[PDB]
Amino acid sequence: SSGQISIQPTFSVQRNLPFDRPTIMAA
Repeated sequence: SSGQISIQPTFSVQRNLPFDRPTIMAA
């Protein structure tokens, strides 16, 4: 992996916020 897994939001807009459900809760 070594990559991102979630997105830090920088603006105020209608946006589904991405996170990789697996790898995260996989611990």
